[PDB]
Amino acid sequence: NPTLFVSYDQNGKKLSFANWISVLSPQDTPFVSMTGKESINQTIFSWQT
Amino acid sequence: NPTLFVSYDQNGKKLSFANWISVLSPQDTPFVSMTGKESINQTIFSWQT
Amino acid sequence: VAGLNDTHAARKTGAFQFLCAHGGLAGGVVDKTKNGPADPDTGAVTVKVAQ
Repeated sequence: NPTLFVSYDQNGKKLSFANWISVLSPQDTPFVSMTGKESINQTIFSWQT
Repeated sequence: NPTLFVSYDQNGKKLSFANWISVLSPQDTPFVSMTGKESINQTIFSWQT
Repeated sequence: VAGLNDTHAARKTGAFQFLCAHGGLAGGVVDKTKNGPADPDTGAVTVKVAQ
């Protein structure tokens, strides 16, 4: 029922919201994400040089 | 039999050892490994210039 | 010497510095000079005050 088309004609709007958050300051650390981690089950590890 | 989970719950650990030895100082010589060696059976060799 | 479930420092891990030089282990690598005591066999003196 289009009656006014000013403020209340189409109720249930999205409030001008988007589904993506913007971190204004860069806080990523590609170093660790690049260096892959390896699993160890035991606790008697040993490496050679 | 999980009883303590401090020091002796899981015995037979790997002692924090890994199967790779790390030579802290570089001691490789790619020169000879690149220059391939050739076999000679006899001892009456001769080359031409 | 096994009890005292609470009276214990949490944990600690050997970091980059402890793996590299671990000169004196004074609760944090103190970088005054720590060039190297003798290092007779080879060099590997990768610790300096950056004169």
